Amino acid sequence: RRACYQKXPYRRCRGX
Amino acid sequence: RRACYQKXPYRRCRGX
Amino acid sequence: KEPCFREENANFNKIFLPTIYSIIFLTGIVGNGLVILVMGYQSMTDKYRLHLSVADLLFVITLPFWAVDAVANWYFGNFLCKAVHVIYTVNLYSSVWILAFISLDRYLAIVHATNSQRPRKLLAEKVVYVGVWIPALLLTIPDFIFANVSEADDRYICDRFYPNDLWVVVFQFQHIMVGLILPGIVILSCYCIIISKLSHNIFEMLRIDEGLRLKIYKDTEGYYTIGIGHLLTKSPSLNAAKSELDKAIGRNTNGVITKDEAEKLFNQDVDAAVRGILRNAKLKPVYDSLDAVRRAALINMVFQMGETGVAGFTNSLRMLQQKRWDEAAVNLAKSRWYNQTPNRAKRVITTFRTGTWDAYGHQKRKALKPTVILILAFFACWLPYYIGISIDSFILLEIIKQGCEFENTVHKWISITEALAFFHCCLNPILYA
Amino acid sequence: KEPCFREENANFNKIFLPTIYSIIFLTGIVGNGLVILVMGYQSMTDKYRLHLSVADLLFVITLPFWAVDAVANWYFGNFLCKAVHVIYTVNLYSSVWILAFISLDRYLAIVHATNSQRPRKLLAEKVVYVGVWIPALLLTIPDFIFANVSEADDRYICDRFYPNDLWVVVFQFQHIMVGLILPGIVILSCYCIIISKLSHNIFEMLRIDEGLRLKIYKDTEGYYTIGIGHLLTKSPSLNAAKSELDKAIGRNTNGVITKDEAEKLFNQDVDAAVRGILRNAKLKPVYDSLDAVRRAALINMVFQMGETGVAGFTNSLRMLQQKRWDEAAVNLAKSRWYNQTPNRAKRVITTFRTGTWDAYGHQKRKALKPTVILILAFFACWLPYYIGISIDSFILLEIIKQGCEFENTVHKWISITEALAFFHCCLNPILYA
Repeated sequence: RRACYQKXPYRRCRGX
Repeated sequence: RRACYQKXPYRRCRGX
Repeated sequence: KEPCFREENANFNKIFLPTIYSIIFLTGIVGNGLVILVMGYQSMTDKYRLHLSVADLLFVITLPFWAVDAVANWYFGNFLCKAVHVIYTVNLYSSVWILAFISLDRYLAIVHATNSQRPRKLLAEKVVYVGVWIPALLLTIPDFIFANVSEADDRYICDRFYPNDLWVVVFQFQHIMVGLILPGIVILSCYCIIISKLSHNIFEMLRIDEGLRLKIYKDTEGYYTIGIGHLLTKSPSLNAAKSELDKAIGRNTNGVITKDEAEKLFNQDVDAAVRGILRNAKLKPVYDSLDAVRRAALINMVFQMGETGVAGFTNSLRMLQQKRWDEAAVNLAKSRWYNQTPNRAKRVITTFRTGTWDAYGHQKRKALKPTVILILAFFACWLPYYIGISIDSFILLEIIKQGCEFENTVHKWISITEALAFFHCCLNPILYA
Repeated sequence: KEPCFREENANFNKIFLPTIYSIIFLTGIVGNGLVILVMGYQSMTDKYRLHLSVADLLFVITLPFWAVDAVANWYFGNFLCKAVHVIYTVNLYSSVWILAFISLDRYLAIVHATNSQRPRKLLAEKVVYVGVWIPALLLTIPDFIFANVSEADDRYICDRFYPNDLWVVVFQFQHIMVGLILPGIVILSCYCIIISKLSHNIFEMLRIDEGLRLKIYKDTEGYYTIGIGHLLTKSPSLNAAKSELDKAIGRNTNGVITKDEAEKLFNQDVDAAVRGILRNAKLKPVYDSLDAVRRAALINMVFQMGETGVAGFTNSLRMLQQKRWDEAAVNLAKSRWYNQTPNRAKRVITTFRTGTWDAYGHQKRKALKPTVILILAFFACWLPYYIGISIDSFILLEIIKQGCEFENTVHKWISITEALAFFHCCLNPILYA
């Protein structure tokens, strides 16, 4: 997955 | 000032 | 605001993706491979496709990893995790930008045909490395940094993990920009200038054959005419001919016009002629099969003898359509057209045979049709993804807030459409058909 | 992490900025104004500067507002607040991109001189609107949206206030990209291709005068020579001449070489010759004052008679330096050089007089020197700002964390350097000197 990141305590990815 | 914005309860500008 | 949760889909990860990744790999690994051993050992536009096919090859051999990642786990350590994302970044940047160079190559070959043999060589032999690869390679830097293996849900995963949303939105914007928007603008610019040159070439052609007349002229039948064979009036009056010319150009000429004006007027007569051809059961199919230069050939003939006239060459037409040039030229070589105006005919025929402007430098044909299909096909492949990630970034910015069903649906579209995009590898080999 | 606080500086806001804004306004409002009434009423490169000067004018008349904002308050309502930011966005985008078009104009005039009179016209008369203004205008959209008046500290202020850092970093990145990086790449590309053409022109010049020899040749003095007047050996041996040529080209010729190779070898001999000129009290100043085409003239003479030889034309040289062409041509017209090789001399002299390639199409001079100074000057102006805002965005991303003294120092640099940048308005008028 190409667009992951840290949002506060969360890990997200942008999908794709 | 060209680069102002909202950070939480704060107003910032990037300077310039 | 807790993040929107999306479910992982088994059938998607377990059946759909591995299927696609395999089909693409097979048809890819062979297709580009054959292009590399054939075209590599044993034409500028091919040179670029050599590169292109090396860029796609390097990608396809990465797919097996992508597939076993999809179904099972990431078994392959952290160096190969980085290498997988690196290669991807190189491919999608190099792959499109090589197309741009092809488009510039055409711009040079066509707009500046008289002498651009030099700068076309340096673009192919030198610049391509300074403007496509190196910059592609330098753009992988972030992949080396942020591509890492992570343990998640009793398995390993290989993701790009950036520091925060600030990073992500910027690079996702860089991705769009460098990935379509920029190279797109280059391509479209090249296209625009060429079609402008293509129609000016027609103008120069009929200039030789039919002749440019900058003053009102009484032809052998007593009709008043100006420019390139543009009849003003059949009426006896000089003053009528004078009165039409003004209405045609829009000012008060005194029966003379300029070079610019003759051409604007000629372009209008090309337009009308071409509309006639597209609306003619006989001529439409033939005109559609032909290239830029041979279209010009047919348009010449129409101009001289009107479209019914040209539609009469039943046999020669059927040969043209079927691409049997020399047979088309020998038939036409014996006609009433050939005896009545033999030098014009011969040039127009040579044009039909060669597909070049040798009758107006020798044996120098440069084709567009295969290139235009490659590029359009390439963008059709990627366009859905990019619409996808746009909307995704519009969500990130909060331009569009629509809850989790929307956000999650957009994520789903991106996965499908990313996977389907990978078919861009094969377009290159297949098009050799 | 509470935000870093910076103090507002009175002397800066109250004295420094209003001073600068005024000087720029005066020298600007008149300078561009004169350019608009002179050049506007009563050459392609001027056409672009007409545009440029309209883009800068529209900006300068915005400065009085900027100034009274700096010292006192924003008295002028919300429509004029938007208009102030809009105009700014238009100017800084149009202003640089018009320069790019100038650079493309030169690329066309020089690399494709034989026939690019057409596409140069459409670039100036048509494309400029589709590729510079409209896109400049569409980029102001955000200014219309986010430029608003805010009440702060018993006064009014006119700032762009975006929703959040995500927005800000992206547009600040778009700003860098569209503002320097992209148009920069266009410009540099144009530059690179031209100097390549400039040196090939020299090669074609000595091709006519000194002659191209693709086979080893024994000249009238018995010396073995190849290419464009490149002496291989003075020795009697054919085998020595054969042995040098190989060492020069790097392969086993049999005493013949190709066109590409002759030129590579010629370029080396140009290099050496030019280094000689730069290291010669007499020739350096003269060569430096001359243009691209006239440099070629001087280089020709050196090639023939060696730099001491050429340095002997005391009088003619001093005229060349002083730009009194015809007097330079009449002196040189009577010399031992002229009698011994009169046709070469006359062409080389015509070149010195006209500054064109008429001795090799007529009266067609196209100058670079004024353009190169305009562009370099323009970027020197803006470069400090852009280094400024880069570092600022590296801070935003958290690539560099260094506390508030650093952050605040960077903000200070940006204010100074933004203000100093506005001197780009006047460069255009001044350079008419």
